[PDB]
Amino acid sequence: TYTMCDKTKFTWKRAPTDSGHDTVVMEVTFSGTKPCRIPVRAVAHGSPDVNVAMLITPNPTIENNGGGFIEMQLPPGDNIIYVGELSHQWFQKG
Amino acid sequence: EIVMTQSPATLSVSPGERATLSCWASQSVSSNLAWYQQKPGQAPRLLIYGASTRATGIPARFSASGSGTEFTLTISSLQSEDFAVYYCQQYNNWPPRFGQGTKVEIKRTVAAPSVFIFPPSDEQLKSGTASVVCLLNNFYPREAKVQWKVDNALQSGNSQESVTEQDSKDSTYSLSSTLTLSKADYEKHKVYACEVTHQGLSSPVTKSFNRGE
Amino acid sequence: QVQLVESGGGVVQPGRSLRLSCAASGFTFSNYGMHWVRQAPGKGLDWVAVISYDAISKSYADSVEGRFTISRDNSKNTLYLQMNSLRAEDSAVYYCAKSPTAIDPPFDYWGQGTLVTVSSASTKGPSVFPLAPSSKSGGTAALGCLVKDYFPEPVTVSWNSGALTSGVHTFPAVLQSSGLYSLSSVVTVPSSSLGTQTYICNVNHKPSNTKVDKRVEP
Ligand code: NA
Ligand code: NA
Repeated sequence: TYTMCDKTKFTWKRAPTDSGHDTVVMEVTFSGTKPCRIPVRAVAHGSPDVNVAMLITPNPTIENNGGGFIEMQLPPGDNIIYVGELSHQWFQKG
Repeated sequence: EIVMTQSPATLSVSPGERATLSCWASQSVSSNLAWYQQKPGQAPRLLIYGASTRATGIPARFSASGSGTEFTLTISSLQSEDFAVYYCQQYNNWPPRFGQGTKVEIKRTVAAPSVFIFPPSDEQLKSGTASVVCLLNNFYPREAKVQWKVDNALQSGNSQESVTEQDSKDSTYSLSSTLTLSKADYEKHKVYACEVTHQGLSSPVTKSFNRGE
Repeated sequence: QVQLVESGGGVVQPGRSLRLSCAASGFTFSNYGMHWVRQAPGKGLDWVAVISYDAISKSYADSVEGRFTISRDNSKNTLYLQMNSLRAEDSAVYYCAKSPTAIDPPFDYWGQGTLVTVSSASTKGPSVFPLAPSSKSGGTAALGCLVKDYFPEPVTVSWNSGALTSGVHTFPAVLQSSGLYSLSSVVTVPSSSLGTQTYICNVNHKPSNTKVDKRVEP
């Protein structure tokens, strides 16, 4: 029911980091029109067509006042997390 | 939804002076506030986005500021092309919402209208209807009152009015008003008069004609 | 470079349907959100709908939700607005508006707009009558043309085929109780010119294919 957040208006509030409990966590700041559903994905390097972000937060959103937290699992190897156009490389251990 | 209010509704300033326009949001819209200019008969144009950033090709005499619930647009040294309608728009929250606009008009001295009256043409009269046209030419300010009298009786409900945009050359307005009678009713009366009240007239001005004469 | 051309406007009867389109050129259409904004005659700007660059996201103003559908063809660089169940209060100039980003406002470029008139009235060309100059209209005489009982808007007027522009006032039309419009157009000229120069108003009503030139004589 929400539109997708404008993919040009994200920056990192807390960059991708290890959560302890075998997941990857991150926070984003969004400066555009709210509320909206956060477009999030990830790819294995050299495999741009296949999303590999397995979302633990399955419907991340920016609300009128809050939102921005994303948790995912990723496969081992060199990955890139995208939140809209915002990216961050994430190497995942086996 | 967010209610956007602009103040004042109309602003009269002389050329070269500064115009300050206000925009109010019913709740905070951070800095996601835009300003648009719209000239008569044209599409709007983006002036300001992000509350204070000038859009491309916008000259430097336009500046804006604000965040949260109060925003102002300032035009320094008004040039004749700057006179137009200005709208704010919040785009912090769906649905994006325009304010109702602020008309910026050229302020000048008081100018009384020139009044002209036009009887119905003979071509219209053979069609069964009769329109009498009153013209108020080149007056300021915009407020003017026109009363129709037929054989000295004040008319009501049979006339419509229209006002031009401010003249770019002399900053005046003009007004046309049409009185419409059936041909039969038109031929039952003699004196058709247009009575004009306006701030530059010491007392109301009547222009009239006698049907046939 | 950037251009947005709307089309599809016109008269439509209440309860029926209209599709507007907007053809884009001069920019990579498929990278940007597109919006529809509307403006009723003499009123303020009124946001209608948005569609994201990739058509995945749409949102509508409440006054049109469930009746309008926005869509886009990115291989044809075209934006559409499908309008169902039209009401008189939907009558407006409709603008397509480009976003500088993927979906959000503001609106960095605007089309010229297309006029939607929701009405039962039949198209009709105006009758053009002369507003003759007289003494009742010092060195100045007023004359003009009365452009009466036409539908729909717009009509254009010129004087002497565009050669007489100074001192000309063409007023906004008034909508009469009949559902037809009337407008007048006037010129002030030196009163000594009446006896030498011809004054002829040119009235063009594209909707009904009417073209009229009335000579206005004293
Ligand atoms: Na957004
Ligand atoms: Na709006």
